[PDB]
Amino acid sequence: MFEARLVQGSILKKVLEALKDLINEACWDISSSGVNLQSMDSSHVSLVQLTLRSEGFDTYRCDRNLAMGVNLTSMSKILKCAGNEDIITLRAEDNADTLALVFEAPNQEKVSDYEMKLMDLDVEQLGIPEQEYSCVVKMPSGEFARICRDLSHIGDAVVISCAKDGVKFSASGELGNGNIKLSQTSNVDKEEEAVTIEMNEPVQLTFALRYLNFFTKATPLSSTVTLSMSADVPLVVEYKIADMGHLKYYLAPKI
Amino acid sequence: MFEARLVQGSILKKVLEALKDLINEACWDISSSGVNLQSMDSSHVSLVQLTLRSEGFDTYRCDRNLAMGVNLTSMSKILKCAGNEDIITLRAEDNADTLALVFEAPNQEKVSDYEMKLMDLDVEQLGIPEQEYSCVVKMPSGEFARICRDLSHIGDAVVISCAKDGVKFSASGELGNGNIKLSQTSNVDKEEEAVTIEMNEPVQLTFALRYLNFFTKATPLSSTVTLSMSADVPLVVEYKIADMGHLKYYLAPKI
Amino acid sequence: MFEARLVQGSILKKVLEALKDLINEACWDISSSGVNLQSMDSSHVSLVQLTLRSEGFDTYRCDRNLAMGVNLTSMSKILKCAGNEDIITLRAEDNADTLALVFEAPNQEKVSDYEMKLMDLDVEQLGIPEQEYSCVVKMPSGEFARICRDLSHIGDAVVISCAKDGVKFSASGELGNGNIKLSQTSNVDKEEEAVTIEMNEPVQLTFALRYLNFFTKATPLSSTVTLSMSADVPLVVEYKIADMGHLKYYLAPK
Amino acid sequence: GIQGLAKLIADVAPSAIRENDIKSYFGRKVAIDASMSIYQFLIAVRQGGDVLQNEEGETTSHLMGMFYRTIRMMENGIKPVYVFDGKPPQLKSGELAKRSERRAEAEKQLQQAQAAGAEQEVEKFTKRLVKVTKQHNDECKHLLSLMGIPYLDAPSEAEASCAALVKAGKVYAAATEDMDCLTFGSPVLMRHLTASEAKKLPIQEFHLSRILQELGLNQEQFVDLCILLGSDYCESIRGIGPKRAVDLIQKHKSIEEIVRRLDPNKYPVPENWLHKEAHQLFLEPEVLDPESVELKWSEPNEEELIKFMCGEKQFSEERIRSGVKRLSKSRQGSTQGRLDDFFKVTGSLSS
DNA sequence: TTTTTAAAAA
DNA sequence: TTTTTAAAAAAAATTTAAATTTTTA
DNA sequence: TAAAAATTTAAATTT
Repeated sequence: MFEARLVQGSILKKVLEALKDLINEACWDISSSGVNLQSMDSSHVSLVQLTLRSEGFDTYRCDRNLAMGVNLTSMSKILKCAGNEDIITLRAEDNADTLALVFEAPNQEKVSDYEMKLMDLDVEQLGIPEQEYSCVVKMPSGEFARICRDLSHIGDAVVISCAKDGVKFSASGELGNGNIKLSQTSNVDKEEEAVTIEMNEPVQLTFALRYLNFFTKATPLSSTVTLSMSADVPLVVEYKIADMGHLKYYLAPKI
Repeated sequence: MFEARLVQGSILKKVLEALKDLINEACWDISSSGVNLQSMDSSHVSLVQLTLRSEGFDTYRCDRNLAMGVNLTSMSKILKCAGNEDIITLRAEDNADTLALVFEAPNQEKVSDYEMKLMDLDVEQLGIPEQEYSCVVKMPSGEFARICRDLSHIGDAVVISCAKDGVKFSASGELGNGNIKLSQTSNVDKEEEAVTIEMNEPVQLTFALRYLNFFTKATPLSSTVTLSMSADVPLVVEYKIADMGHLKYYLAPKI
Repeated sequence: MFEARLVQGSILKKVLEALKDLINEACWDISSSGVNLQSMDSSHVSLVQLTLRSEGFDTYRCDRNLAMGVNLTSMSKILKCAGNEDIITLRAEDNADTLALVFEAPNQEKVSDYEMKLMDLDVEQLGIPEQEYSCVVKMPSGEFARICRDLSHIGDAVVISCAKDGVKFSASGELGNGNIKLSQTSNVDKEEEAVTIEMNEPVQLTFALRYLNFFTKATPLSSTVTLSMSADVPLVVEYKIADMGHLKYYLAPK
Repeated sequence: GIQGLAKLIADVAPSAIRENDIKSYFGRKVAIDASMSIYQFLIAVRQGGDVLQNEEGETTSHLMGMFYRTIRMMENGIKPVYVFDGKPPQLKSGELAKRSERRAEAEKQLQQAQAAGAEQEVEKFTKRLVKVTKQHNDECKHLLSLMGIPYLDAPSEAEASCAALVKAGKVYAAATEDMDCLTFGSPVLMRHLTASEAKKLPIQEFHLSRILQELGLNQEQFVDLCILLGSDYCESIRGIGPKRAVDLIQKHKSIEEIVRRLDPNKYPVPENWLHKEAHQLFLEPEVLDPESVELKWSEPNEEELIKFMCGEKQFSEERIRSGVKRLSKSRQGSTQGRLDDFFKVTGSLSS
């Protein structure tokens, strides 16, 4: 018996557009204290850690810690059935085979019920410990889309260098030799253009690019990407959703 | 010598873009007091009934009841060679096998002369009259295009429930149960937004969705859709063009 | 040590997005007073003549007359990484066959260095200027892209007639028979949207249209086309880049 | 092969079939049923009836097929090993004789297709006249030897050695079209190796661990289940198919409860129906020890591979050159580590 | 080696 | 009527050249 | 609002 009503509806559309092309079999860990999606790629390369808390939902009411598992292509089509201003009311029953989505119109002429059926689905949960990351950089998200897309044009691997002066995204391949230095802002105090390069140690890690393109498909969710990593841990591509939580992405480095 | 100077050439551009992916070989039954088309080119009943009256044209001069066969995707390409603010002139000499299309740009710079190579083809129309349409809904074309475009993602069957409170575009299939309901809004000062329903008895008719998607791809002719149906009479998708006529589509229900 | 500080890097981006599909391998004849490219196409029926002079770059430096073989699809996919307002600074090495391109932002936050793997290919000059061009048509490039895109739907061969009151584009085929008489509009006080023409002899000749569609992809470079043609001499499709140089396009008529 | 096992798994367990992408893995070492690929490029690759021959009058279609498939899957990051068929056992020789009689019937109808002049019947009946030979085995082994991509010669059929390769953990998957590796004990089985088009046949995995978890059965219970489905060693019970076997294994144990429960008049047991070593070789097959041999994805030899693949087999230089430069591009090192090395699994969720 | 599927069959 | 057996249907992959969606403003 | 641009499909060849 689960019912979550959102006073802005485009954020779940952005979450499903972020989570369509990456993973398809995801199980929604819905508790009384929030909505969680701890899920992982089918080839065990990338992890998705969505957290939507109770403070941003207009009417959040879930009694038991019920877990549902949808097809995220199907739920992405259902979230493509809603417009950008539709009031989205989630709706479910106890052990229900169907997930009901009520896309209420903001001007109240289109109340579109959507009974999307579930499936029997299990996803293993990998517990991320709370750890201090060395290269914690907070940097603009459309800029990250530009970096990931324009280096996925070049090759298949990005060798990120973190230092005191700035972060350095370097990609190599047969096409050429990309090397993008992204320095620290010293003049702009706006949060949507600030590129903070605060360190604990300099690191040098090599990640993939199709998975980083799938990661940076979460561009309209947030302006800032708290890109947190260290020398051995997979990086945290965190998109701070406005007063609901964070869509955290995890990708293991190549060795 | 048939003559039709149309100053709002985007109307004919949108008619040919609507009928490009639906009808391939259509007869242009040109009358002395209007331009008519009655054809179908599908395995399902996909009758397209177009009216282009002579009152809304800038200059009409036809002295014969000629009807020419047109490979309609080629005329759709030639009408796609026109502009959105372009004056479109139709000529047809009696002894020639050409439908002469002349485009006059409004800055009087680009003057075109396209000749559409006609071919001899005869099809038999069926002639659906206005046979007491019990349930008619007047509603925005963007709303109907949105409803059909996102209900085609679920399945193929749309059942259309209607009552005094609103029209219900329920659809179910391989993915879920999508139930888009609407509300009659006579209090909206915007007349193109104001959903008005005239209902005698409630109806519930299963319809196809790819043919109805081809039907609702006639969107930017008119802001409103005069969608009307009866209990066993096929569906009418009417686009009342502004002082030009109507583009009526015919969809047989799936019993 | 070649170095070319170019402020409006969208000019070079629109060059390499105008030459990616027509040209697959090209040579950049970098002189000390500009850069040239007189390469052939893949089917060896057209010729792309490109010239960016050194008076449009911010700073420019050369030491030799170095020529490098550049895969233009590769450099087009590298020039897609720059923005529409990002500056572009080319860099070349004598010992190493790399074309380094750094893309600084308008602010000082993002520097995008980009090296290249240069191919090795022969160089030759087939310009042949002063061909006694009979008529010019100085029409807008969006209008010419509209002409090529609309006439491409009918057939693959276009004939172009020239007269004193205007220029006539017409083709044929099974799909129809089009004829666009683009008129004299020099009366417009905007010279940039005006069509100006001069005439010495009436011409009518059959050009190709697929390679004309390949030519007209330089419509974001300049918003005028200085097309000049003759009886049997191949035409130009000249794109006069603003205070930088010019890009021509030759096609021998069929 | 097992008749109707994949349809039974798609009916029962949708959570064990994972339709993944071709490019999704990028470093998951798989094991190929090689002779299945030899036949899959011998039937399918033809000039409308004419197989890809040479100047010496010997075929080359399976070599170009493995070339194009292996470059298209290493370009997506998959590192294969091609485990070849060896000696089929004596218990398999009945269905081998049935396939031989099917080939004899197809060669009989090929003469009527040649005499009738039907241009499409002759193509469909030279489809069934295929033969993996020792010449074909040595030719495919020589091509994979000049690939630098390893091949493991099995002492039995290749499905059991692929299952032993996955069970030892030397590879991570058994990329094999038929479902014999699920009853030979491989936890991971991906099918439909079509690296060209994603929408045509996507890569579907077969988690045997998920099959043995949702059913609750163990390994030998699944072996006896595949016996009552019917395999290429032992015939099935007459009157018992896919829907009966899930009921007859799922609340049950083995063969002995069937032969003490099922009466021999409604569902009669076949005569000379051997299961005593059919169960035993399914649990314990004659395979290679995977800890002995080492998988070596070495650098390819260039110029003699170009001259053997082109001048002896009538091929263009630029296609084979593009294939070997794509392999040298695809083999750069930089092994992609998975997330299970870094984050520990703290359970799962139910639905 | 695979899937359907339309007749039969308990 | 679900099902089991039976007699059929079938096993790719690359470039080349339209077609159908997504984004850009 | 449209067209580049990424994407998908079908057809002849891959010998």
